Amino acid sequence: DIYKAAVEQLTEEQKNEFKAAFDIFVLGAEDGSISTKELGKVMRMLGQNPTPEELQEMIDEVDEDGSGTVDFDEFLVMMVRSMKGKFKRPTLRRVRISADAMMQALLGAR
Ligand SMILES: [Ca+2]
Repeated sequence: DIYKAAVEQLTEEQKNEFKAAFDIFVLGAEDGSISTKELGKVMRMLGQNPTPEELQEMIDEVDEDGSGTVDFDEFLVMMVRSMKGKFKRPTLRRVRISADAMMQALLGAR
């Protein structure tokens, strides 16, 4: 359930971006979920030559409810699992601390 907590942290733009990708995977599917047939076609389009066992094990790992297919909610958990600003937030903090330290040196001067 720990991966489901980070799903709610995703922005509206990230969820819409992932939905667009998911839609390409399920374009050939009648039930709106990714089966080995859809996965195999996508894998072959990307230049891969997967075996049937490879396709089944890929689906099985991200398939939480044993349906043999991947739905959008399971797809989102899979995306969050692979995403496990190092520069931006701490740098903006250090720059603010520096500007504050300069203002403190000024106002605090005798
Ligand atoms: Ca499933």
